Amino acid sequence: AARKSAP
Amino acid sequence: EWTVDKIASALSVLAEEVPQNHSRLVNFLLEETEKRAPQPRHLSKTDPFAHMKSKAIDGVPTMDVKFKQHSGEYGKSRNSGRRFQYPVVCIKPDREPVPIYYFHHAEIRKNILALNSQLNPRSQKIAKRAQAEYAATLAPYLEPWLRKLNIEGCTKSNLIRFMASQPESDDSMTPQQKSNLLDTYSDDMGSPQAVRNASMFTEAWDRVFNDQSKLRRVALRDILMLDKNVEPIFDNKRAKLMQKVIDALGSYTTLGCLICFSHDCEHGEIERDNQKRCFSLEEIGGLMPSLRRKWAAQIEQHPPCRNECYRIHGVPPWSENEVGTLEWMFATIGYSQTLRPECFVGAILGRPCWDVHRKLQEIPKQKSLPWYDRRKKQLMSDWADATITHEHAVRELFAPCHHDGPCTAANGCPCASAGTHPVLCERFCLCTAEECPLKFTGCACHSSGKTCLQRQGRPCICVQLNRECDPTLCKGCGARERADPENAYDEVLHSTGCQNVALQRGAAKAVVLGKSQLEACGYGLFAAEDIEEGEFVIEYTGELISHDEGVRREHRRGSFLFTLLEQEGIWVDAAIYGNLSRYINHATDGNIMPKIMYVNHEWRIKFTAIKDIKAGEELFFNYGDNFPNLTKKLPLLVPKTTQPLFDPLSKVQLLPGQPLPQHPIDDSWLLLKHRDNLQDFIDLRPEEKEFLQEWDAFILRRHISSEQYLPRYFLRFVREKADWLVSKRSRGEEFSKLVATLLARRVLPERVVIEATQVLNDARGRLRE
Amino acid sequence: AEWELPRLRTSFIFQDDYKSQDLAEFFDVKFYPYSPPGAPPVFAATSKKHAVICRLTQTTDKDANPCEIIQLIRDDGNEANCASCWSKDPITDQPLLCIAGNEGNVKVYNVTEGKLYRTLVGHGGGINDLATSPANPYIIASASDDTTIRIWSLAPEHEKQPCVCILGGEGHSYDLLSVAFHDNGRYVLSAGHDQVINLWALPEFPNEHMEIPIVIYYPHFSSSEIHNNLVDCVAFYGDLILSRACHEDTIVLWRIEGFSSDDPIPGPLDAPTPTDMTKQTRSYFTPSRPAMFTRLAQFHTPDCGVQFFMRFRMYHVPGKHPILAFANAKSKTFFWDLARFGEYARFMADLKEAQQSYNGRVVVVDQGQGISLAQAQQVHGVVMKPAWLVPGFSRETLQAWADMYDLSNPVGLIKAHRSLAIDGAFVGRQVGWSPEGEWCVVVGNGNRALIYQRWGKERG
Ligand SMILES: CCCc1cc(C)[nH]c(=O)c1CNC(=O)c1cc(-c2ccnc(N3CCN(C)CC3)c2)cc2c1cnn2C(C)C
Ligand SMILES: [Zn+2]
Ligand SMILES: [Zn+2]
Ligand SMILES: [Zn+2]
Ligand SMILES: [Zn+2]
Ligand SMILES: [Zn+2]
Ligand SMILES: [Zn+2]
Ligand SMILES: [Zn+2]
Ligand SMILES: [Zn+2]
Repeated sequence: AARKSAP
Repeated sequence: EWTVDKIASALSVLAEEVPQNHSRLVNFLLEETEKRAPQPRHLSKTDPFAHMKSKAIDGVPTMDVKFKQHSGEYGKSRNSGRRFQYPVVCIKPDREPVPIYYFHHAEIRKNILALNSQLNPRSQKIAKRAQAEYAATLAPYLEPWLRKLNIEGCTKSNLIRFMASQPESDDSMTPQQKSNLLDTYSDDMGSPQAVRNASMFTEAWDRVFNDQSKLRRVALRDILMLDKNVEPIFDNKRAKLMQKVIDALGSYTTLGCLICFSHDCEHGEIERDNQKRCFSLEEIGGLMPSLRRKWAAQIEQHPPCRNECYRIHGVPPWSENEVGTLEWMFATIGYSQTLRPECFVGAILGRPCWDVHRKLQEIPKQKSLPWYDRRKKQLMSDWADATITHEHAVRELFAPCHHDGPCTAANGCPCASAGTHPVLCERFCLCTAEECPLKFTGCACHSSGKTCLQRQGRPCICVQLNRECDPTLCKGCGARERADPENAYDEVLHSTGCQNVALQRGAAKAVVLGKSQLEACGYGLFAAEDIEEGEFVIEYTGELISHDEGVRREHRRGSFLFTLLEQEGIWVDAAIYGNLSRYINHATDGNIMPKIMYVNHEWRIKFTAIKDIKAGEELFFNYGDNFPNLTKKLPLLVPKTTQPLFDPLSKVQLLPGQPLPQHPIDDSWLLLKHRDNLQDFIDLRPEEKEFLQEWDAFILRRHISSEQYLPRYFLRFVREKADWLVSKRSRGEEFSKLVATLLARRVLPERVVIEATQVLNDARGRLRE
Repeated sequence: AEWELPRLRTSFIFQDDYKSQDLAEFFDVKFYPYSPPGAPPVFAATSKKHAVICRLTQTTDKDANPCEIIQLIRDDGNEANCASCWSKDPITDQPLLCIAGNEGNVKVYNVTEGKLYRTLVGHGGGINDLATSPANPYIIASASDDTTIRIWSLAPEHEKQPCVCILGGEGHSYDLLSVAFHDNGRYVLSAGHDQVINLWALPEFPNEHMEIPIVIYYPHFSSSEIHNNLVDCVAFYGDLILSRACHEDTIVLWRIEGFSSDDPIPGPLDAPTPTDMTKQTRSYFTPSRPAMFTRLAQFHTPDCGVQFFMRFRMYHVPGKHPILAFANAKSKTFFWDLARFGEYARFMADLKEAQQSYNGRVVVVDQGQGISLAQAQQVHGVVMKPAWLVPGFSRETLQAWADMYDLSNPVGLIKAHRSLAIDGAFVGRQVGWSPEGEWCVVVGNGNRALIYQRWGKERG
């Protein structure tokens, strides 16, 4: 799944 | 002599130029782009920041920044870093956001018909796209490489013939598709060696470019399908003495809407693959069943033209198009007393009337139903139990009946027998009121006051049947004038007579968008004038969609779908296209009430006030069961209010007592789509498309649903387009086919064919210049 | 000199302003574009709650700080921000900084005086990107979660209703992430979570009050086929397109077949309409290859993983090399100099030419030193190689050079010409270039700014 915030 | 190995070997060498040319192309494009670098514009003459110094500090809010300096090729820090404090300038905004929404909400005058949409295996999607790009890259190399190899029988055409003869074309093709190919190419491939060469070339191609190990691969077949003479064959966008005329009018009999008279419109049915069955003459038997009835009704029964009329008199050789024109005008004018082909055909062609005249000569009695008397226009006794005519939720849509006999189950009449109960025959059924006891005849109301009301000594049969009055059939109540949108704002007219034409009239009450008073709602709709109980308020418009289309939209939007015809499976979706009624909120104690109505063979949703409503009050209705979850089942003024109010487009806040904004409906995007729809038919000639698109662009803007108003719009069209029509021979010929088709339907009075004869002859004479 | 690439010079961390003690980030950085030539370059870095405004000045002291913070503005509302662009006051010509975020309003700040100029209200959801028109500094475009683009005018004639255009219809059906102007100010690119890249043609806007915006229902080019994933950054490069998508670790360079800005601007009734719901690409421009677009090159940007909302920036200026910059999600900043591609091709052609004309016996001399292809020829009675090509030549050397500079495969991966590591865990969100190209600023998570320089003045 795509992620916007930093890991 | 060639081998597969020798051909494959030569293909591999020729293929070396593909990346070479690619590198040259990208380098050329990069070099051209560097040369076109834009000079910076709009520079100030002075530096606006020059006077500003660091705000680092030697009860204001403060923030920290820590800096580090770096040097060398690796960015090594000079030290751990220095920290500074900065004062913060706090700036509040002066405006709140408007309530939340998704999509651009655009207004439509009437419901529009949506196409089915795709939901966009992933591994198959990706690989097919990669192959499509490679196929497009290689395709322009095939013919130059073929010319370079100069192998006998290795012809683009012969490779296509080879492909069509291979077994893989039983999987990839279909009958008639093979027919269209072998009409362009045939199956003779030339000499035995030419056949063998074509076979070896295909094998060598697929060996070099279609390696199964690779993702970016292409079979020769894939490249050949991109050929501009092959691809049309695999494109299913196709529309289609008496047999000569039947075929001459085929485009008009097939696409011409019975309701709105356009050839690409919102009526008809969309199939699962988005092929369309138009609500057409072809759905009621084509030209002949209607035309034969015209002739028979004729058998059971002015000034000469200004074009050297045959009625006073009585030459370049005729083409086939010209004699054909005279045939179908003759066949569809039929056994007429007051109109004859001569004058009209004379104006269509550029010929004197005496010329085309010289060329020319060269009821089983049926018992009436006990629940409905069509002569008194009355329902009787258990009528609610005997018919489903009034029950739109359970109705299925069948083609108007075009059978030969009485309208009984024995004759296969769908009106009598397709549903659980009989429904009345409507205006497009070929039976007549004198023959058929199921034929609807309109209502009998007349009054110097208001009439065709819900709470009426004799009810209005139209109201009882949950339908609006018909401008042709309901003669006593003044529906002819009140259902004409050109009278929509004649308040004197509408203060008496038929009160059951509100959707056709098309005038809505003044409303305004705003922030709803209900917490946890966003927008709502507010009355902008007082509304009396019983008045029509607004129509619910939107996209008409199928059940499966509804499920797809519910999925892709992580949805309010108004049920229009439950049994038939049609929903109205106003998420993007609709009108201000999409913003009306739910309350169990609403002040308006939706109702599904039959309106000239369209089903539409009206809202009626159930309370008195004053300007500025918010509108509500009880959503009830109107919005099912389909996946789970499977002068006018801005009023004074507490809520902020908004222009629907600019979203600018409106001020009390300002003129209420009323923006005319912008439909050019919708006209463009209908024009392009016609442009994409492969089997319409360009002279056909040009005329059909000109007529449609005119007639669609008039939103006709009753034939009562077509003669007027037809005459306006001929007058506005007369110069255009006579400027080019094909446009007159196509116009005459439209006229012939509407004469055959007995929907175009002879009177207007005579006047259009004068109008065209005038324009021709004016052009003589 | 013209072949220099940047190196890390300064970095800073701005105090965490979304408190959890470090999940704040800089989402945007933009250099002011309207200063006179030669003026000290100024950029704004936009965090979730603050706009940080810095002037950069070159130093002779390696230990001195070239960055100085001249204005610091807080959005005193409830919005969290992530987009910015610059405009100007149409009366006074003062700089205006536009800032937009999750409540869907554009705030326009008069930054030298530290006050609000105005708000632009109208969007139905958060704004994820802003761009100013290069042709008209009073025209700005906003891309929104409501799936629309709104075009706004700060010109005085439009003060009472400043939304001059809406790009709506069915071109997009999910949150937009990126909007960009063509240099002529009349073509707009948009893209986002629906994986569609759209090119729109703007009409001319009247220089008078507009009660309603013009609504455009159809882009002139539309395609979901360039990428297989959500698209979070698009831009024109002249008439060419640059774009990147999540999960692909590339920036794609591609072109629309038949598109040229030398041709007349088409009107809205020239746009294609979705007659056929199986077509994933449509174009007004279609005239060579049968397709409607051509993939040209792919810049390799490894280790973006599943991160999205990461943006690249090209430096494109007359008389200077075009430089592509991008920071990934694993503490790397990448550069490509597009002028190296042509010079490497020229050198490879000069090499292969002399290899045939002399049976494989040629001599290769570096450029940049005091020797000409003339002095070098005086010795043996010769191929000139760019000094930045670093190791006849070994196959491993030719392979390394082709990975960086060979443009012959559109689905190849072009390795960065310079790759600079970043200390700590860092995800790049945006890159900005100073007007003269001597500064390059990368901003990202942790409220961190990385400031790169070339052509410096430091001495000892
Ligand atoms: C076409 C009819 C428009 C209408 C009608 C009435 C009576 N009143 C109205 O206010 C509006 C206007 N509203 C819409 O247009 C609309 C709104 C919303 C919506 C609202 C509030 N909070 C959230 N969320 C909470 C945060 N989450 C992260 C995501 C979002 C979301 C979601 C929507 C809308 C349209 N489609 N969808 C989905 C199915 C894609
Ligand atoms: Zn129709
Ligand atoms: Zn005559
Ligand atoms: Zn029947
Ligand atoms: Zn019937
Ligand atoms: Zn009947
Ligand atoms: Zn009545
Ligand atoms: Zn009636
Ligand atoms: Zn009536």
